Amino acid sequence: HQEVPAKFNFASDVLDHWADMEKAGKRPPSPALWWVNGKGKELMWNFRELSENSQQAANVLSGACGLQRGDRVAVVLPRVPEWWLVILGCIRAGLIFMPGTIQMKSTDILYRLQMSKAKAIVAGDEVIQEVDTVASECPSLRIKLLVSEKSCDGWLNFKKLLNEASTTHHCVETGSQEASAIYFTSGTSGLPKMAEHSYSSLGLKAKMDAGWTGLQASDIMWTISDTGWILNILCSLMEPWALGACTFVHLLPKFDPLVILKTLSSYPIKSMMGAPIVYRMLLQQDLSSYKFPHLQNCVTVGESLLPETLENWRAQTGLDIRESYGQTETGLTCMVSKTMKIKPGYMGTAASCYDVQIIDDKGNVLPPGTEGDIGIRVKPIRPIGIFSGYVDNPDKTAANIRGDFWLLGDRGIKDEDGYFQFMGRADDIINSSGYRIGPSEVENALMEHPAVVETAVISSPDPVRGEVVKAFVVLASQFLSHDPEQLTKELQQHVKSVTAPYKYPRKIEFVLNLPKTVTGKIQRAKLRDKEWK
Ligand SMILES: CC(C)Cc1ccc([C@H](C)C(=O)O)cc1
Repeated sequence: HQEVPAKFNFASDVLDHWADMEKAGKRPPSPALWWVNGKGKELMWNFRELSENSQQAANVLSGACGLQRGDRVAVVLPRVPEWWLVILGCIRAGLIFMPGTIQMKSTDILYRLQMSKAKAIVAGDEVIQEVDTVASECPSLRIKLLVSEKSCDGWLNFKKLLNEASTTHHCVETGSQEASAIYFTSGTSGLPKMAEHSYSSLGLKAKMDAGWTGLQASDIMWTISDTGWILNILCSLMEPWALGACTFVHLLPKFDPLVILKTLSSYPIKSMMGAPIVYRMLLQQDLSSYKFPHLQNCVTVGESLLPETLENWRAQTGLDIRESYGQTETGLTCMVSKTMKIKPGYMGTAASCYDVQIIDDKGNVLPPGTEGDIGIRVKPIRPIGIFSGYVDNPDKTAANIRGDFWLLGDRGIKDEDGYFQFMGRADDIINSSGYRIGPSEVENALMEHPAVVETAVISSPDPVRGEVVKAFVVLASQFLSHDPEQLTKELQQHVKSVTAPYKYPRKIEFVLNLPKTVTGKIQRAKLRDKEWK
């Protein structure tokens, strides 16, 4: 059981507080969301406007579209203000939001809509055609909202409908444990499962963690995230808005480091968060021309921060990078908070709620200096912030609980001051550049190509990028004498076309055999260890 209030809602209990402060004069109109596209277009909302505009959103969803409390809404949008508006709208109307990346292809979308039985989808120009290819095969799908300068035949015009909606919406009295969002998350085999989070697991947690990033009421944070990542909800949205701070969003259509750098230099961003890869790319640029004295807090998550990266960032910029850790299922688990001593190679100590420990094969807590499995105590009291379980899959929610602990699937060592040292995934999940990729997803993709009679996909160290997807392939006999550079390029594009590109094998190595079990199952462990020295 849990020690929460009966009811909770981030929109009413947190965001509307900051709005009411402005309305009542107790605070000046303070910036809440500052958006830019990099082509001279910018837009900005104070908290009051954000409230009003997001009520319009909830009216559009529950009014004009008649979506009902508990209905599941897929959201597939680029970095545009409407995403933040749609998410707030869902929270207000009691609608379950299910973000996914705009990189998604049509099969990805079919899987997700069918498994979730989504009643609606909010999408942008990038994925309209892909949705439309498979939409008819999704019986539950009743509402298609498009966010776009163009109108389209079969899709409701979201922007038009928002302008017509009323700026008053009565927030649903949502329960603490009531489903708020479903994030699809990759597994060690098979296809993505549905991680369910409550109104309190996200919102209340985020309110209790408010400030962990060093951010403060009158500052600006720039989280750099794919809108389909849980990072975007916890860091880009809830963290700053729990504090009354401003959140910065750049469209960043092309993930260009020079663009990131100009933006840091040109705008008064005080805190920035982003996956390690971002900092590594920025260090390859000319930091001395593009300076940013205003920047105080740099945080990082979704990958192991290398001591080399940390050290250089210090050298070049005079700032520390503070590492943080977690997963879709647990949210912010560990971190180096602002006032903590930094220890290179360590990701910090337990987040406030959580009692985190290295546990053994039986489920018992281990001493410092001993490698084991990183876990969070969840019995008898599940702490605020833990998710509600995998949807329709109590079995697989259970398979991750050992004794009184939720297992994260990560190995680690804890030091004398309680700092965790990440020691690798215990299973086959791969972590590239902030994305979390299941191998069966990439393997299936390859297997649709006729040159691939057999394949096995693992993680692999790149000395520039970090952890990158590698594919071992077994070529059909009738492909052996091909140019391996071109074949590889071909195979890569094949993946880029059939599922989201972020999971495309950045390395491919051809072989005649693949090690297996004496039962037939492929030995990815054996291939990973050889790869990682
Ligand atoms: C605080 C938050 C960013 C924790 C966190 C860290 C990593 C992940 C990965 C990318 C996943 O998708 O499982 C999710 C959430």
